[PDB]
Amino acid sequence: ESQPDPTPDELHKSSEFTGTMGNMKYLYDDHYVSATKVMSVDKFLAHDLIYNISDKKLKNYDKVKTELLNEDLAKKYKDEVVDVYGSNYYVNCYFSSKDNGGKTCMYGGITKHEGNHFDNGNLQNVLIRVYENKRNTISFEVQTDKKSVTAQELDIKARNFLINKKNLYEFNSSPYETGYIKFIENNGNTFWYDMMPAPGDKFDQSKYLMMYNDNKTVDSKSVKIEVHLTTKNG
Ligand SMILES: [Zn+2]
Repeated sequence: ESQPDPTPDELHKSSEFTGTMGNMKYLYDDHYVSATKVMSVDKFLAHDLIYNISDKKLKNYDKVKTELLNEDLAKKYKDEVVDVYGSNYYVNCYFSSKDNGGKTCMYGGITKHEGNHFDNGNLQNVLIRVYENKRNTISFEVQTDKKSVTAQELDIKARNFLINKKNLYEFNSSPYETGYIKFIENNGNTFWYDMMPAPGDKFDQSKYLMMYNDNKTVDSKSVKIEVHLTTKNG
């Protein structure tokens, strides 16, 4: 059932990352694709869905392709009226089955619209407890209008806050060596994501965001979230 917590040696270390940390910051700093009540209009590969979603802010795209874990998930949502929320990227983002208004890519981030909102039309607050060197230092709430929300949406909102409040990610590096965000569902199931880039000198945005392809959702009203960081080394 539950994924065991991170073993000490498996967590990505920022001291072992030689690329530009600002490329990780870019994915969570007031950065996200949003849409309500849309239906896919095309596909590229068997596991992805393309939607007509325009960029309200910077006007950088009008088409969004989201890749999912497998063909089953893609077929499930293909003709569904859904809402979308996720982190997009442009580097190594391609369409055209031959030759197939900007375009952008993402992973998962989709939920059915019908029956997924609160009866009184209010927003649900989700508590995020932050731990620094095993000590709970601060806690803050993020908001969502979805009863069943993708873990991706909550993670993004959490990191956006931490970037501003705790300088989670900066241009060169991070004041933290290690970091992971853990979700705890009211059924006892737990899972986590490594918040640091893979070792090396070149951050691969597409490959990192791929972890959201399972389109994992949680109950916003009951889920618990813990962010565990370490400055550990120094
Ligand atoms: Zn909706």
